[PDB]
Amino acid sequence: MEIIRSNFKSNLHKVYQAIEEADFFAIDGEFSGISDGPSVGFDTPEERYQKLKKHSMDFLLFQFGLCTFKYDYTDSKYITKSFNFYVFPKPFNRSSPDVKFVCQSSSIDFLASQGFDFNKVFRNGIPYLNQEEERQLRHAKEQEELNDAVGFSRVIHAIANSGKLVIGHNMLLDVMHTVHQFYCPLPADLSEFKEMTTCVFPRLLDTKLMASTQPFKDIINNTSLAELEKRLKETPFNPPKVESAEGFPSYQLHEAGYDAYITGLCFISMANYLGSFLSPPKIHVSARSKLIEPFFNKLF
Amino acid sequence: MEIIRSNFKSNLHKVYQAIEEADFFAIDGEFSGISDGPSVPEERYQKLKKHSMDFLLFQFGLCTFKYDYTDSKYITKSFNFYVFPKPFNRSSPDVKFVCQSSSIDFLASQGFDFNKVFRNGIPYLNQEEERQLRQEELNDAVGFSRVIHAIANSGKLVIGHNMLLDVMHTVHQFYCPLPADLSEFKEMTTCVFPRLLDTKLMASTQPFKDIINNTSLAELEKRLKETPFNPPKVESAEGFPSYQLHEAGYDAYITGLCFISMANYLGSFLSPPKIHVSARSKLIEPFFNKLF
Repeated sequence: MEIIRSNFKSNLHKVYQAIEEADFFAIDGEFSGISDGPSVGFDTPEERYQKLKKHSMDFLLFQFGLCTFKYDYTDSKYITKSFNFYVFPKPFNRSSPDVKFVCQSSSIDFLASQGFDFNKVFRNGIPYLNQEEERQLRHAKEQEELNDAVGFSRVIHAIANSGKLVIGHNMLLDVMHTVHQFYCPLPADLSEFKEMTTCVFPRLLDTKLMASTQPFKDIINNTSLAELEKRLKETPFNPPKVESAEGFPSYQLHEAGYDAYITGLCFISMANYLGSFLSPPKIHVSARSKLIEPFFNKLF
Repeated sequence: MEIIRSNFKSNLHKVYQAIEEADFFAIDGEFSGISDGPSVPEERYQKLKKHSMDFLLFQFGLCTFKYDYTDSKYITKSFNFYVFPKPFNRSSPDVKFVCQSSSIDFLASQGFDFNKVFRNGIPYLNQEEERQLRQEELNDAVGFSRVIHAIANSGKLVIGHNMLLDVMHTVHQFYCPLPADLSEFKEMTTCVFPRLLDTKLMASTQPFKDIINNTSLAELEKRLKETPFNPPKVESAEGFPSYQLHEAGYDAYITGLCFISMANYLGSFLSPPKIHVSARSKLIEPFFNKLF
């Protein structure tokens, strides 16, 4: 589903429900760009975080893709619902903060070649407020515009509170943008950034990292999402039986929702392959299984 | 006319001719923002260069005015050019620009189509990139700068309203990046725009200062309809669109109409009085090349 501003309020209950029925979700986002200077080295994990927070966190995440996966046991298949949410920090009043973001020509050019509609962002973007901004901005329609101003952050709240596993692929920037924009502006120290992430994403998993770890490291040559999905269709892996839910669309031009979906199919093949190190070997391994626990909360 | 990348090369002869047959032009730009940090001393140049030049000028409105002596009326042609710095390759510079949320929101509420910029923008190259890059594929890279060069080589008067930022963005993006000294910025300005005139500055200078109370563009053109001013007789060119939502080409048009009412009012200080004053008259010389 393409979810914009005029659209957001009525589709929100479908999203909550998708989140609730799900075993896990995958996410992905498009940004207005990646780096303001260097191609981004002799840097500790904390110096890299500070270099990323300076040169990458001024760019905007303006398309959030969400794909929801639910296993049907009496059919042996996953059922998917995917969403594309277009977001823009439209200021509420002349009192609200006025965001300056950075746009990167090559990235805009890339998004355009994938058929991106910049009007869904710059005209129809869903507004949002972070934690402080919401509390700080505090008759029937007057209380409506107020609770509608938190906007897309409502969706981030539901994910965080679900507790359920959240999958991404090479998701550091995805996660930094998300917390920075919807929860709270990024702190100076990596230590406390790790504390915030835990409040927005208590269970994280990065398919690129998973694919870069044993026993996957010895089989997988390329961990790019495109090549990873291609590789996970052949032996010793098995493509999963997946189907979109009744009434929902289904799947190619790069785009958040699609990537979130492909990321999800990747995690599923990789997880199912772990079943083969059991006796007897399982063909199906849940997202809650203990085989998957050593891959959680990495992307250190 | 709405001119985008797919459409630029074929419409480029209508543009040249309109520039060549004109008496003067009016311009206006839309930017990705304006603020940076500050709000809402001679060296405003250094501030603006620090706080406003990272934003992008992505719609250039051009209005062409030709005087018809056999009718005593100006004839107009408006053009809206959407431009975007599409890199020539992953070896040439990758422009980062700043977008201002409130500015994007404002432009959205005026019906602005962002796909005209971020999908269909006309590319461009400044002085350095054009020379350093040394076939038709390359003369399409220069893109919109061809228009800027034609305006410059015409010698004719270029009008704007409160145009400092317009002219800075124009020089920056299409001629050469902004220099250190304001003096050398003026030298560059003289290459892009030999004759300049700012209707806001004109309206803030006697004898207009004693009469004009509000120099914002909408207020100015409204006051210039009533005495002692007289609205100028103006028409659109055979087969061209004509004139409402704030938008580069529209404001450029309104900017031209303001100049024309002010220029003519100056005609009233001659004996006998003239009801039409040319853009070349010495009556206007004292207002040229001033925009602070």
